[PDB]
Amino acid sequence: GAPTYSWG
Amino acid sequence: DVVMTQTPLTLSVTIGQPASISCKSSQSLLYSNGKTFLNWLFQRPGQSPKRLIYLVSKLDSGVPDRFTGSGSGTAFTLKISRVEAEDLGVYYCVQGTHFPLTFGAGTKLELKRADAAPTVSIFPPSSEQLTSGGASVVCFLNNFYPKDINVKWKIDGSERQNGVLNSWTDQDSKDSTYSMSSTLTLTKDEYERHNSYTCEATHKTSTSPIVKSFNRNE
Amino acid sequence: EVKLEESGGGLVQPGGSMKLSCAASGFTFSDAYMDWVRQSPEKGLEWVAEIRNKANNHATFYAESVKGRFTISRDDSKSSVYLQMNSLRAEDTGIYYCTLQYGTSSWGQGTTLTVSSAKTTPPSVYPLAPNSMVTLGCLVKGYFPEPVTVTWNSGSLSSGVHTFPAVLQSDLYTLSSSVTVPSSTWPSETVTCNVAHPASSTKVDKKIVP
Repeated sequence: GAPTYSWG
Repeated sequence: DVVMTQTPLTLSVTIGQPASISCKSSQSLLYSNGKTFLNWLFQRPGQSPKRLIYLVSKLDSGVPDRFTGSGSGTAFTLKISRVEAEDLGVYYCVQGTHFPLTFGAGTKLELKRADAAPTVSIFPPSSEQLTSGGASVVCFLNNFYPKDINVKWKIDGSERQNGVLNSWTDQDSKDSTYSMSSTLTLTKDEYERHNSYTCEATHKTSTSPIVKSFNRNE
Repeated sequence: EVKLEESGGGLVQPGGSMKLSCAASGFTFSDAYMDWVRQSPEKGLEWVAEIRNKANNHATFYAESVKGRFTISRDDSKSSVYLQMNSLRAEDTGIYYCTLQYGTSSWGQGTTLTVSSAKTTPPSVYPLAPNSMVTLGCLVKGYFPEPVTVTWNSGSLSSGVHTFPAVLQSDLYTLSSSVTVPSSTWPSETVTCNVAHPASSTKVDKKIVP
């Protein structure tokens, strides 16, 4: 949904 | 790894007026899949950080509409259309493109008031402390504004760095001024080797430093 | 509503061990990465550790400053994430936050860790004595732990008071307090700083003499 970082 | 540089370190704002703060990254925050993982956090004193903005310009749930994020590559901006009292505190940019997650040192939004020169007071070591074998010399730089100030110690006219520790207050609740303490800690033996003790303050309110001194033997 | 609640902070000696725990609720815990972040005046906000979801076989990652000393773990059944911290150093001092930064952002209240050699030590309270206003002070030197409280004439002078944040020298805190009074009130009437150090059960009343 609303990610802080790219490695999700 | 990725270094995040925020300018101004402190921004002075008037409630009702806009604010703009800058974030710069040591390498591009553009990711392979086209996304740019720049976030803005906000921290009230005594409170946990809270994310306002993600993916450069997307607002978190319940974040007021006066907050706007923009930028690309290595240059990013947070803007407030009209500052409200609740917005005072520290804003951090946070890079989530490159492993490890990395933070700016933060930008403090402070309340603008009228320029004020510091009230400077110098104090000799107490007889109590000297009895005890110690000798602290204390300088207060009180009720000044804007926050930035330079303090110099001089012993017998010559500058001194070793033994000096400084502490700042937060912006005063009633006054909106700042205060600073400078403390020169000597041994009794070292204090007694010199006679003239001087605290000098330089502040934008005057090109002329405020000089306060005493003599050990008065 | 996403809720993260940390515990396990406290005072520990350098070389010592502490375990932080975080109870999570309000999201599918199994599927989230969890991240610890810490905060100190001198280093600001710092990512500490990450533990990934069941899909990534709970893969763990550490900041360089912490590698080989900290262990991040998780109990999927209890919705809990942990940080075992060994061989602790002064620079590990700070507020530790349990965070969800996976497809969203949520930060706990935090738990404070203090790494110090210091024993309980009461303060030495020293008077600071020298226009229409006069400034007096009290030097509160060489105490442990925080806090001390300073009042002036038992709080009757609260208006012209500045108590500065404490600084460390050799594991002990020092601060000063200033008070500004009309020159008509001092030296003629008495001005006393009241210093309380709860941890040492210490009270000092220092009258400022010209």
